[PDB]
Amino acid sequence: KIVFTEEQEALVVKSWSVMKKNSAELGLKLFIKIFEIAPTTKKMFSFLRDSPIPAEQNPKLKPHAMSVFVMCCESAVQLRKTGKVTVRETTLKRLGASHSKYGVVDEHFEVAKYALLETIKEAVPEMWSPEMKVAWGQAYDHLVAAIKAEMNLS
Ligand code: HEM
Repeated sequence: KIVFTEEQEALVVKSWSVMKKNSAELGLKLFIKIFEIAPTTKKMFSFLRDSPIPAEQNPKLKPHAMSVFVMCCESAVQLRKTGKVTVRETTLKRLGASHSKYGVVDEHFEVAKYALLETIKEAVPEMWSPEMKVAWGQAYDHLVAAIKAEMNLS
C-alpha cells in the first residue's frame, strides 16, 4: 500500500482527458518511440493472422497503446482510493500469460515507461511537471508490478 493523493490522481486523470482527444496520434507516437529505442520489439508485432506484417502497420498497435493509457489511468484512481492496484484475477493472469507468451521482459517495460513519460511530456507541455511525472510513473510501476507477478508466477 502506498500514499497516492487525489492531487496525484487528478494529474493523471486530467492529463489523460486532454490527451484522449488525440489518442489515435498519441498511441502511434508511443510505439514509434518504443520501436526506435528498441527495434527488437517490432518483431512482437511483425506477424498478423499467421503471416508477416510490417509492425507499424499492425492494427493492434493503437488499441494496445490505448490500453496502456487507460489502465494507467484506472490504476491511478485505484492507488489513490486503496493504496494499491487491483486487477480482477482472471484478467491479470491473462495479461501475464499474454506478455510472457510474447517474451516481454523487464527491459521492454522500462523502455515503454520511458517512452510513455516522454509522449505525455510532449502531449501536454503546459501540464508537465516533476509531480506529473511521478504520478504517471507510480501508476505505471504498480500496474506493471501486478502484471509481472503473473508472469513470474507460473
Ligand atoms: C502497462 C503495461 C501494459 C499494458 C497495460 C498492456 C496491455 C495489453 C493488453 C490489454 C494486451 C492484450 C491481452 C490479451 O488479449 O490477452 C496486450 C498484449 C500484448 N502486449 Fe501489452 N501491455 C503493456 C505492456 C507491454 C509492453 C511493454 C510490450 C512490449 C513492448 C507489450 C507487448 C504486447 C504484445 C506482444 C502483446 C500480444 C499482442 C497480440 O496478441 O498480438 N506490452 N497488452
